[PDB]
Amino acid sequence: DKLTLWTTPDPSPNCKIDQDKDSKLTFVLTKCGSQILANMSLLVVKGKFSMINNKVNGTDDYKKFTIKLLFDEKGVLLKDSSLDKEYWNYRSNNNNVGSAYEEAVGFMPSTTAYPKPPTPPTNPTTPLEKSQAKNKYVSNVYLGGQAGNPVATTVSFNKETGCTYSITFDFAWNKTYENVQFDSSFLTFSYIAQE
Amino acid sequence: DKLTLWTTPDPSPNCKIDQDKDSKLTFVLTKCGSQILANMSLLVVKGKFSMINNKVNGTDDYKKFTIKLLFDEKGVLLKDSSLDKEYWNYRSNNNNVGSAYEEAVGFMPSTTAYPKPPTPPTNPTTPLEKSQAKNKYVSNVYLGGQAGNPVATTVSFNKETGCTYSITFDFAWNKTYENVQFDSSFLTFSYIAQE
Amino acid sequence: DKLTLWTTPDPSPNCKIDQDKDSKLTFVLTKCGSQILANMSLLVVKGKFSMINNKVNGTDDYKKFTIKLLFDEKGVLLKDSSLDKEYWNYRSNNNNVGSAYEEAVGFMPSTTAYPKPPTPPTNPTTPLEKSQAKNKYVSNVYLGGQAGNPVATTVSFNKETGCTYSITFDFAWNKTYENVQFDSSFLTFSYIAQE
Repeated sequence: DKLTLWTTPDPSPNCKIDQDKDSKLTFVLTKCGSQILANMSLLVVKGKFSMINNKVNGTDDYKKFTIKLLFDEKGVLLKDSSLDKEYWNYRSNNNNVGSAYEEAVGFMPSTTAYPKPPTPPTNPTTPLEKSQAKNKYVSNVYLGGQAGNPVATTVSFNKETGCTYSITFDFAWNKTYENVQFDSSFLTFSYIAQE
Repeated sequence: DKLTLWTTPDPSPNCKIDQDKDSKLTFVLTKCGSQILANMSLLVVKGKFSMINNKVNGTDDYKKFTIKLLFDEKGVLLKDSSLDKEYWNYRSNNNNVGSAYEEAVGFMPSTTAYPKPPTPPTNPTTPLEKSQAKNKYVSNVYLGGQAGNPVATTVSFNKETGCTYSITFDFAWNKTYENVQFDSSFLTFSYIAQE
Repeated sequence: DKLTLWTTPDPSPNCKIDQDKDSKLTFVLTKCGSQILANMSLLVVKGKFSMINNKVNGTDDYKKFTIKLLFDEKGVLLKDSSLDKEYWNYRSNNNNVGSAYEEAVGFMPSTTAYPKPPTPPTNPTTPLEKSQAKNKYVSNVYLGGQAGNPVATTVSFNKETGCTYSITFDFAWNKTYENVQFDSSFLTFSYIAQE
C-alpha cells in the first residue's frame, strides 16, 4: 500500500482561497494505525493575503479566511475543496505512473471520534451532555516564521456539509499587519482515524 | 497485538474529578515504537466545571483541577485513577469479546526518560545537575474550541506516588470565566516509551 | 534496522552552547515512514544559562542562544554540531556493542520539503513565489515546566552552511528572568523525511 497521502511536490500553486491558484498549500498525512499524523504549511501568492496590509484594509473580512478539504465516503477529495484534486495523491510506490486513483478511508478523521456536532441548547447556562469542542485542534502559525506574527488557526473535523468527511482550516488574527505575506510556519497535530 | 490503547467509545461518562462520572475523558495512545503518540479531549458534564462561573466562585480552587492516570508495573490502570478502568482497553483485534485484560508496558512513559525527580537544592540560585522540568509537556486547550478560552494544561509523567507509572493532567486558568462549560479542544503530544 | 535515533541515555552532559559540556540535550527522532517524529528537552548546567539573571545581565546576547545539529550526505552528525557525536546513535538492536556507526538518511529532513531558501526580494512589498517560513516550526518551551516561564523556540530545517542536512534550535525570550535555570519542558513536532 502507501502510508503517506499528501500534496504532491510541484513548484505550482494548488489551492483557492478566493481565486484559482491563490495559494500553495503543503499538507502531509502519515498514518500510524489509529492516528493520522498531519503537517501543514501555507503560502498565498496572490489575492488578499499575499502581502497583508490591515492599515489599508482593516475590516473583519481582511483578517480571516478558510480552507476546506472535503472527502467522499471512500476518502476521495471532492472538486469543491480548496485544494486542487490534481495535486493530491499518495506518495510514490505503485502510484508513480499509476497516477491519481483512490480509496483512502484509513486517512479520514473518524466519524465516531468526530461526529456531526449536536445542536447547542437554547440556554448557554445549560451544560452539554456531549462535546461541541472535541473536533477542533486550536493552535497558531507564524507568518514569516516570526514569533511576532501569529495567526490563530482552528483545524476542525467533519463539520462541513458537502461531503462525508472534512478537514477544515480556519485562520484569523487581531494584529493589524502592515505589509506581511501570509507565509506560515508549519503546524503539526494528529487525529483519530476511521478504518 | 494491538498498537492503540484508548478510552473505549461509549456515550457514558468515564472520569472523576471530584464526584463519580463528573467527566467524559477522551484519551488515545498509539505506539510508534519508541514514542507513544497521545491525543486528548475533556468534557465535564456536572460538578464545578460543567458551566464555570468565576464571577460567582472566584477562589483558586475554582480555577484549577487535576486528572490522574495511574499504572502498575505491567501498565494496568489502578482503581484510584481519575479514569474508570471499565472504559480503558486496547482497540478491537482479539480484544473485542476478550474484554478487559492487560499487559501494556510499551505504552508506559519511560522511567529512564521520566524518572522520579530529584530533590531541588536548598538554594534556588544553585543550578541543577539533572532536570526538574523534563517530564512535563506544558501547552494549552481551548474551552468551546475558542481561541479566547485558553486553559493552561500541564501533562506530567511518573510524578504520582500510588503506582509504577503515571500520566497526570493539571489544568488551570487566570481568565475569570463567566458561564463557560469545560469542553476542551484536543491536545496532541508524544512521549518516550519504556519497553 | 532501528527506527529511533536519539541521544543515548548517559548521566553526562553532551552539548555545547558556548563551552564544552555546557548543556545536556535530550533529543529523540522516531521514524514513521514519511514523517520523523521529534521530542526534545534541554538542561544547561553551567555557562550563561544555568541560572539566568537578566536584571544583572540584560543585553540581547543574554536572552537568546542556539543549538545546531549538522549532518553529512549520509545523515551522520558532524563534529561542529552543538551535540557531541559520542552521545548520538540509534537505539539498542544490533547497535548495542556495534557502537557508533551510521547511515541515517531516512531521519533527515527532506531537502525537497525544506530546501535552501531563496533570496528574499529587494522590496518587501513584493510577494514571494516560494516560502521563506515553511522550514520552521515556531513554538515554546517552559523553563522549570512553569507556564509563566516561556521561551520562544524556533526549530529550523536545512538552513545552516556546514553540511548537507541541518536541524537548528533557536531559543529567545523577552521576560527579564531573575535567577531561573534553563531547564525546559519538552517540545514535540514532526517533520518530512527525505529517503
